[PDB]
Amino acid sequence: GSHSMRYFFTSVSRPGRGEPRFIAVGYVDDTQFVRFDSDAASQRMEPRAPWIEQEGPEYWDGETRKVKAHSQTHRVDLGTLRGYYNQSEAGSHTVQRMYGCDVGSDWRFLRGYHQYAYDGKDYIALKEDLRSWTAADMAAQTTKHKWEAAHVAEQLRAYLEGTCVEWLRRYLENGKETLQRTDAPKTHMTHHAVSDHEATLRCWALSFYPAEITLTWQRDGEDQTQDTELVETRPAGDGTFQKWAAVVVPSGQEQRYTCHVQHEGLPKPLTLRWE
Amino acid sequence: MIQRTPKIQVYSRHPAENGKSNFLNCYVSGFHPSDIEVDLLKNGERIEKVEHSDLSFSKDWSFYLLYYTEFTPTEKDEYACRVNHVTLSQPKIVKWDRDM
Amino acid sequence: ALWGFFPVL
Repeated sequence: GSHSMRYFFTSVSRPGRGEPRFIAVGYVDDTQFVRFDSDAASQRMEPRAPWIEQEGPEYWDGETRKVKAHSQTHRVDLGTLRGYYNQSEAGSHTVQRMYGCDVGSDWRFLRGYHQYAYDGKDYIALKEDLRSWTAADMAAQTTKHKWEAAHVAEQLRAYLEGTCVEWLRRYLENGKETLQRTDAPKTHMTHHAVSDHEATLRCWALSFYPAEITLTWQRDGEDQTQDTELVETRPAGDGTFQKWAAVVVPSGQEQRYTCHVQHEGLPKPLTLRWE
Repeated sequence: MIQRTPKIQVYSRHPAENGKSNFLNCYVSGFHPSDIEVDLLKNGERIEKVEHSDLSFSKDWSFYLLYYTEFTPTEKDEYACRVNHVTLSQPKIVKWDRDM
Repeated sequence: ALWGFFPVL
């Protein structure tokens, strides 16, 4: 199965309320493994997954050193964009940054990411070629030129292709039981009468990992996409996820409906029918 | 500036069985900015020991957090999630329905 | 593990 490693960074300015709030989290697939928070007491990169707690002082000291560095960088960046956009010092602004690498089933490099957003709008993004930058506007173009001049893409390329992938495979192995597990969803349906002529049919997918899943309803094999109530995949809170899809069935028509579940840890897709 | 509204999902970790310990979750996502007040309520009262996941976001930069607390469902206890954001004139209250 | 170079916008 393909895997990925991503680092998400969020910085918010607190005008007259101290220095910007920085929150850094790291993920391997759908599993968070580390964290840093500017408002934290420790001021250290902390583990958020058992398997990463096995890393030594060297690792924790280096990540702490590097993450605080990112923190500062984002403190500068808030001021910088504020300048680029001729914005008031009173306004609270958000800078988010994301970077990571994906590896195929072969655990080989597939793609690297390095994007930024300012107040929710894409600012700049490394293009797939790992050689060019999508500068959103004039401001983002200023940053692009700086980066083309400083040859940032080349240093990133080496990271995204080398280091990033190297650490991913390491995490993958070191946290095997967790990261290299596929929990098939525990499915089941509920039937609740909504009226004297209709009923709700809900199909459940629970305790599954990874989060990738397809949960659909069909009437006579015909898809009911337009008529299905499908919720966003929720985290169970224990490392597995949940999701449901519901349809309103006219009484006596339950048999026409089939729910279908597709998931990596499922030997063969499921087709559930109320009967 | 961009102001996205948070989607709210109040559910439990395991299927609700009265008398059995569980976790009441409130998943808020798709919002922007990151500021958001989320509370879990038991019969109308805000629960004190409620934790939340570390602030992260999706590919569209929209944030997401999981607020959770340990609870033991009961036949007659009612739980809800109350959320507030710049995009909400008033705190949105989603009741917990064990069937959702 | 994090990137060791730290760029600024």
